[PDB]
Amino acid sequence: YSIEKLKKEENSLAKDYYIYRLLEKNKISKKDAQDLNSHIFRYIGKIKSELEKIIPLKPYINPKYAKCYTYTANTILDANLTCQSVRLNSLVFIASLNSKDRTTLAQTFKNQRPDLTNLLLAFNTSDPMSYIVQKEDINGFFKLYNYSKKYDLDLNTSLVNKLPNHIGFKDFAQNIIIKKENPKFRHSMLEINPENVSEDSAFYLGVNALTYDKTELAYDFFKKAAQSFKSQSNKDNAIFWMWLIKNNEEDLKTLSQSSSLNIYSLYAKELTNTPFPKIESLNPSKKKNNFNMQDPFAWQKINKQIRDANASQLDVLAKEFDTQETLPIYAYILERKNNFKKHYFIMPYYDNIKDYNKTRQALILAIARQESRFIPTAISVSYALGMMQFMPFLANHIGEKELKIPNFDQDFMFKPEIAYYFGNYHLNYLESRLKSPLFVAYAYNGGIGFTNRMLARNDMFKTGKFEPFLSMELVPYQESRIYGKKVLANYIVYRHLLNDSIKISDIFENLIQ
Ligand SMILES: CC(=O)N[C@H]1[C@H](OC[C@@H]2COCCO2)O[C@H](CO)[C@@H](N)[C@@H]1O
Repeated sequence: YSIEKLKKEENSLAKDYYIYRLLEKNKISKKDAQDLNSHIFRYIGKIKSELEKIIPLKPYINPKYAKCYTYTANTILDANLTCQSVRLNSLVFIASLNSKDRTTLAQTFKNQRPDLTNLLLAFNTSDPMSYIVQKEDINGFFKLYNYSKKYDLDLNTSLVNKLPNHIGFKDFAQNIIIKKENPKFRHSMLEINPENVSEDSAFYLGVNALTYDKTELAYDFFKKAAQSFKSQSNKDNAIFWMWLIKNNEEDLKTLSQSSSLNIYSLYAKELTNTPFPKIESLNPSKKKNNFNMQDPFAWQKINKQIRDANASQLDVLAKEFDTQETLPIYAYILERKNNFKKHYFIMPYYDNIKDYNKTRQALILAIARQESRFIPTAISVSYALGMMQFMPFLANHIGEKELKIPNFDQDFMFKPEIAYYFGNYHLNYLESRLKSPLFVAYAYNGGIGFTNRMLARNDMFKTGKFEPFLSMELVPYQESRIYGKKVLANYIVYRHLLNDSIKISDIFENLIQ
């Protein structure tokens, strides 16, 4: 794939990947790189920092306010009033000013921009946050939080109850609760009225409240989350907590009857002797079609059609891809087509794993389902590859140093046989150190580095009233917190389909040390 043929393909993540590959091997000339901003589906991350080593284009400042960026903290009083206010959007700039210039600018702006006045006068004190808090300036609170996480202070009921009306609130609460920072912020958020929050914010405040053993407020927070959540999975997560705290049996029933298949609905079914949910069985009789399941470009194309589709087209696509060769795609289409009400747990390219013990098959299949939905040429935003979504570094270490495959290329990860083989190899590594398939899942996504760090702490995956479920809410990376829960559900299911059932309650017992 020369830069030439790549330019003739539609903008996609596949195209990005391949451009990235030329870049990392230094095969893109400064010539080649000229018209290349335009050819890049997602100009973020390494492809951006890599292309900016060739062409450092680091504009851009708006033609109108160009004058404004010629002033510094020394000459800002020589700037017109528009320029003054523009530069005062940066708390760093404000911090850089001297105090008497802050006093002057503060008077200048008291009328029309008291937001600026409050921050200016705040930075004339030994504690800006404290000044902002006393004024109950909500916009300013968040600007200070984004400027420095290190400010921590008790907040009264009046003030905390106004914080959730700002966009910044959700991430602010998620961050400090999950990171266990800003103790005084956290303590103060116990007095947020549940009426004033919803959805994820309410859920996180439920978790907060548990950590201080305030189970009543936790319940009310979790209840409000249950009633407002958009996704059934999340709603189930919250009903679980409602139940675990108060043990109202109408809550567990509701959860056991959920259309969403997740660890909480699974657990609830097991606690109530409810039968395992229905799993669809896909066996297309037809053998193959044209489609090249090894062409990454074709996946990106067909993936776009599938997402920008309606009744008419979906049904043509479902029938087109109703073959054994294209089964992953068939399921992908069906999953969308029936609006996620049906549960699909295919086992494609089964030959490549049928000889492993059933417990290991389930783990592999569980990872692949979450990683890729078994799409062989799947590529992530970080350029992880194939069904098992290997990062290129790791794929090359295994392929070249460890397993010594002849003529190994990282694009070998697009082969089922290889994906499953390297996955098995890497899962052997992880399971041998971690034991629990939950822990393994955490480490497959976020690395064993952070997994071991988290397990070493004495407030994670130890014993306690609400364990291990609380620890699962406090996994410090969001992507990994979610990943673990989803893969664990898939694991239960696949062990079931493989005739190697386990009670999920036993998984939960062995999460405590
Ligand atoms: C193709 C893709 O982007 N997969 C990502 C996957 O996204 C979910 C996929 C998207 O494609 C359809 C199936 O689920 O999330 C994982 C983290 O949970 C990532 N490590 C995977 O790389």
